[PDB]
Amino acid sequence: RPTFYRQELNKTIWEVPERYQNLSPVGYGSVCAAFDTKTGHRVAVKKLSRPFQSIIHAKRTYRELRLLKHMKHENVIGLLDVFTPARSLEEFNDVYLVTHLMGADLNNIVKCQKLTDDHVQFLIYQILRGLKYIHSADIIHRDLKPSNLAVNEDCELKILDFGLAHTDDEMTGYVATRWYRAPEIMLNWMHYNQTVDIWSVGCIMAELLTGRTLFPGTDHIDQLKLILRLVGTPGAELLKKISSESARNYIQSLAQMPKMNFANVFIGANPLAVDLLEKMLVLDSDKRITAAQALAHAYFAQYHDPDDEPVADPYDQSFESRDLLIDEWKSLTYDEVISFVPPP
Ligand SMILES: COC(=O)[C@@H](C)c1cc(OC)ccn1
Ligand SMILES: [Cl-]
Ligand SMILES: [Cl-]
Ligand SMILES: [Cl-]
Ligand SMILES: [Cl-]
Ligand SMILES: [Cl-]
Ligand SMILES: [Mg+2]
Repeated sequence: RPTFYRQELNKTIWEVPERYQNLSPVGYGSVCAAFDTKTGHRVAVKKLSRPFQSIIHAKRTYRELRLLKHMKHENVIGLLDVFTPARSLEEFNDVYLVTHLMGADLNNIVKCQKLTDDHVQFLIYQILRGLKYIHSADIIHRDLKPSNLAVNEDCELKILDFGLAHTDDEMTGYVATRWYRAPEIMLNWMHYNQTVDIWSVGCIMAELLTGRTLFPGTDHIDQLKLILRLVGTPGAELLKKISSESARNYIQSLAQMPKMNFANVFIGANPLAVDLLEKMLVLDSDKRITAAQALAHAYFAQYHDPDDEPVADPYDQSFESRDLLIDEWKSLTYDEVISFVPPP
């Protein structure tokens, strides 16, 4: 066990190992920037807020720790360390998570840069490379958007901030929290799956090509109208897959519209980029291109290497259907803190 030291920083007590120095507040938890003397990295240290206050919160704490401990890929955020100052389960209360300190996100470049087609190729390639890995473990990210993508000076990218299961108020009105969501999840049409993440990638790629949000709806219904104008209204085949009779009735109340010509929407774009967008932005999720298929599309010919696009170790999510008491979720979390082994 390392030696810990205590300090109060902005109304919060932080008790951390001596290896972490020069803690400075930066913003579910409070976060400090620090220098990690063991690795030489600048890190983000997050102290979880009330991690075990309810059954729901305790299970969410376990879910987050399990997911971060599993992710080991160049294009996905990983876990550098996890610690508690507690010496036993009896006194266990606080959980701290340590990751690489990230600088700019894809907003801090999409708004502030001139991107060549080569830049778009490399950024989208890296998102899809990380997504192939994520999806191979049967994980769905659910919240892909520019603020959840970290990018450095060399245009290298990492996916972060996995969806841990966003509120009703957060999805309401003219908000970026909804502009990247697939229509079947935005309107609760059907049980969703990993194909929702590919819709999000299409929305991101379009914005890198044009500099503008693809579907900036003022509310759920306005956003659906923008979507259907581009991709067309559904046919009977997709309508059969929508579970709610009212939702089907609402859709059938709209006048039918054909899919638009994407070359006349994304004026001047690389024809191979236009082709890939038509394969991602498909209303019926069953018919969208997958991450593994998209990596082999000709748009990425200069970056695709099928011997350097790895998959994940199997990920057991059976805990998600398990019913446990607060202290049982807490004990499982404690076991995962104690068993952590750092990366090389
Ligand atoms: C059974 O199939 C349908 O009802 C399809 C042809 C349909 C889709 C609509 O999307 C606006 C509106 C009206 N009718
Ligand atoms: Cl230490
Ligand atoms: Cl990382
Ligand atoms: Cl503690
Ligand atoms: Cl965003
Ligand atoms: Cl009509
Ligand atoms: Mg975020």
